[PDB]
Amino acid sequence: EFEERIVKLKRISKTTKGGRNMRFSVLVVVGNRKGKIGYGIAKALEVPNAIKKAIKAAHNSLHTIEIHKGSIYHEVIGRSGASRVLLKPAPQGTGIIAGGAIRAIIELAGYSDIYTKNLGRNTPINMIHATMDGILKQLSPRRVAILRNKNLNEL
RNA sequence: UCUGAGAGUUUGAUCCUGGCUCAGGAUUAACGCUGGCGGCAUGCCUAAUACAUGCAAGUCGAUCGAAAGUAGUAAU
Ligand SMILES: [Mg+2]
Ligand SMILES: [Mg+2]
Ligand SMILES: [Mg+2]
Repeated sequence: EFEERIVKLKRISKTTKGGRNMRFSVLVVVGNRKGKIGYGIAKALEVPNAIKKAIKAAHNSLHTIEIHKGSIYHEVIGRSGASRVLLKPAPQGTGIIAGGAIRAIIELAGYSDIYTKNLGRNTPINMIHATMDGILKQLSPRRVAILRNKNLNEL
């Protein structure tokens, strides 16, 4: 049940020797709402073929996501170009306080409570890039234990 | 135990810098349309401009002389 939601449908065009070749570009986010989420951008002469190719690309590149108590473990800033997205842990109940492309990514990943603010640009591809970068740099409290030789997070 | 939502807009199309505008609240508010009632609260932001008229700090005869009024033949 990998649900998918369009996050942007732009109208790109090149110029030839007379006229304008117009192709639709779609940005689809696919997520199983259990820890797997990917993004795919595709271009085609028509929306249906563009959507099919974008979903195919998105399903080809699926990253693995870990959730802690339904939220994000530690506050993180994802950077991608000039877009910086701040994610902050939230108590169980606030809901997803995100909006736009980031909100779509968080819902499709599985996370519930999440504090976000877009501190940079409003271009959907870079915000999604920043969101995925922020979520992928996250450190579990068990990897640092193997690293720092602590006691499975114990004080 | 706190705790943050974005979008539109330069270009044939894209990214960035960057300004403008909008989605939310708020007031000692005014205007247009309309208009039934009740519980709370507010009500010259301007000319510290000029003001009719009527009210807004008096009280004690158990401090004191006198006066006045009513009863009383008078004293009282
Ligand atoms: Mg020619
Ligand atoms: Mg234009
Ligand atoms: Mg507004």
